[PDB]
Amino acid sequence: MSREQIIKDGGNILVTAGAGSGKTTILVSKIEADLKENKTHYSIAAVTFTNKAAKEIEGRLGYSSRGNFIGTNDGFVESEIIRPFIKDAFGNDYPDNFTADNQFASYDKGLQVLKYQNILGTYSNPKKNFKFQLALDILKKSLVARQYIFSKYFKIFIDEYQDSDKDMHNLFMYLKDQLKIKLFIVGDPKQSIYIWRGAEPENFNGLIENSTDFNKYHLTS
Amino acid sequence: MSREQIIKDGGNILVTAGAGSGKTTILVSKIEADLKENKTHYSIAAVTFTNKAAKEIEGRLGYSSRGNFIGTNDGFVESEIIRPFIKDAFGNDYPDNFTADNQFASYDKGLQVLKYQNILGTYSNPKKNFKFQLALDILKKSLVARQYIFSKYFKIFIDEYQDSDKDMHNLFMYLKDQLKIKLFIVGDPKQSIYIWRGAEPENFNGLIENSTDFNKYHLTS
Amino acid sequence: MKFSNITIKNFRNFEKVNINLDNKNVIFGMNDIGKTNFLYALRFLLDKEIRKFGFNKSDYHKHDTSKKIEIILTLDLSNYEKDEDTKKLISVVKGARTSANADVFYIALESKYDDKELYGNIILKWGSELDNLIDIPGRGNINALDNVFKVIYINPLV
Amino acid sequence: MKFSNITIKNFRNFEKVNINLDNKNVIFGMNDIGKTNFLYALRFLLDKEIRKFGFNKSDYHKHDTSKKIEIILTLDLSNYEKDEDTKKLISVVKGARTSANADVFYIALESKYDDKELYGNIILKWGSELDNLIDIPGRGNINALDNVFKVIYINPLV
Repeated sequence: MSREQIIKDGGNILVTAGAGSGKTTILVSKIEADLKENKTHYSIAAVTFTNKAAKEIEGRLGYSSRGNFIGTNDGFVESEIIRPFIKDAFGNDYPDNFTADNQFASYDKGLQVLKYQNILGTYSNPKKNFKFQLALDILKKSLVARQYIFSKYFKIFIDEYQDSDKDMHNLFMYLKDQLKIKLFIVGDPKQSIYIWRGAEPENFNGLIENSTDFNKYHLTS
Repeated sequence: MSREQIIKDGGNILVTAGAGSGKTTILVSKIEADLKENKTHYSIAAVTFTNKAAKEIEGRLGYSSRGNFIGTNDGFVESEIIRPFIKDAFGNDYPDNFTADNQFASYDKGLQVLKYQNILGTYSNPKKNFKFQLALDILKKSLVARQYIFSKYFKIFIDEYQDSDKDMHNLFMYLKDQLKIKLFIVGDPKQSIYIWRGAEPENFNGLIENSTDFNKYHLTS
Repeated sequence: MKFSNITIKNFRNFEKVNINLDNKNVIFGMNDIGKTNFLYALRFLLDKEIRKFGFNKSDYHKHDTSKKIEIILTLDLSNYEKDEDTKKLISVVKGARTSANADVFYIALESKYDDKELYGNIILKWGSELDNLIDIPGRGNINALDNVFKVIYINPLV
Repeated sequence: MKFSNITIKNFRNFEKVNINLDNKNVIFGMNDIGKTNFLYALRFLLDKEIRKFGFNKSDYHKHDTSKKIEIILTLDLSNYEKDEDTKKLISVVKGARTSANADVFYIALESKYDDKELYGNIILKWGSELDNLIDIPGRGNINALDNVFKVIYINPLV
């Protein structure tokens, strides 16, 4: 079946797989194949929505001294973009300390909380994201941030793309286009029950029905 | 003169010395004598009011692997009492992260800021201290905090005692009485020009005119 | 104040061994290989000149480098009031203790093999709770645990 | 991309020496003692099997252990676009760089002697600004700088 046409493909890929298809198995197989094939210094990043899937993938992959990021997409920005390069973009007064109750309805008040209060902000409206817009703002203001992101990873694995806001799409597409980093997207179109958290199913469907540089496969197993 | 009667005395001491007496010289001499005499694992703590004096004493003393604290009295609490033992006294929700604008006029709001905002609080009224009351509160609720403080230091050197609030006096006297730690106090009675910062000259004068377990000396050089 | 127990897993010919201790200990028997490996495990845990090197492939049980080496030592801090060694320990440890567990302390060693670099790195932790341990801090080649323990090794030969 | 300079202070027979470099370097002369100490300083800075030990009392200039040993190396990162070693360095360094200083990097070594313990501890720092350097992170016996550089030492004898 098509499960052998994926491991042999290197680049941008989609996998429109429904429930019970075995997304974890194919994701782990592709990750292991990519790591075994490549002999360079580059790494991979696997971004999920829950800590359970992150820990499952971490346990399945094993142990290595190569630095790969496995975790949630909220931890990705905090660990890679915001915490290291916040002061290089805005200034030395902006703090890199935070432990995240204090949600507001504006971006400027989010910056004010992060600075004066010294705690990561939030938004009251679930249709808009503070983390993934601040991350993209930092990426466009810091040259060393973009340099590190380009020098570090050669592929990023994304799963459950249907439950993604517009800011997540913006950041991922910025990475794909402006920084020339490959993407591996897996998602079920009919699993948008998380719409109560601001999920936008239109992004995955638009990618499926309009993308020209994406290779598309479907799994019925 | 009396400068030789101080180095030969071990215990609680006062030095009522005026301006131009040479407080730093005698303080450094006493510190060096105490360190040379003792062959145990214990250390000393030198608390000042400015970073300039702290750095001067640090430079004069030199380098050692023995852990001695030289710095400001505001850094003493943060480094030794609050940051390590805040969660052992109140709970695991209280954070040990902070980078100190957000001052208030209540004690409860200070804890609220430290917890939700994740930044150290302050007070609008300069006659009351938030740091040195929280420190004493923690010391009375954590057994491991008191154990560490007793096991760590055998003498604490305090200078410019005239510019001390009531909370500083309370904490230092708690250390002196309940924990049985020696004190070395140096201060000029007629240098309370810092009263605009809540200084209480009554404490030093009361210690001079009422203390029975304190040895008192005066320097006219 | 008092040594209590030690556990060793996947280290040389030890697979899972749990030994109760005291301050004075005598080991005897006919194996003569486990007897030396016992003292080597103690040196690795507490000696910086031995831990300064790593673990080889022969240091793993059955030479199976896919397993993790654990060495954990337990102490009793009940006589803080009457002992001065308890204070020597407590003055370097500050925060890793809790009040509910003010009488027990743990010092652990962990190693996982790196197949690409062919090296076994050793990382030390202490804590009062065995399910919550943290790295022992240090700068450069020195460790916070090196400030407490002095290990004197005596052997008539070498 | 390119080695630029190295400074050595209070190390063996070096008191204050500043040498410009390139990728390929040849050292010659009649001293024959400074020539070996130059390579030893390079090994101490970049070799983990030599830095694994400390500094003795004979490693300090004039055997005066009250002075500090400094060894600082400078690099040029101007060809990030055309070089893949610049990326190898930049992928381990993240935050220690600033955008105003995106073309220069520093790696430093510092040692101060401990008279009580008779040991010289070595602590490493990098940074883009020479007045603001921070410790290289690491766990156990391993360092973040060990992930980049591989030092191969060749000698016909030993």
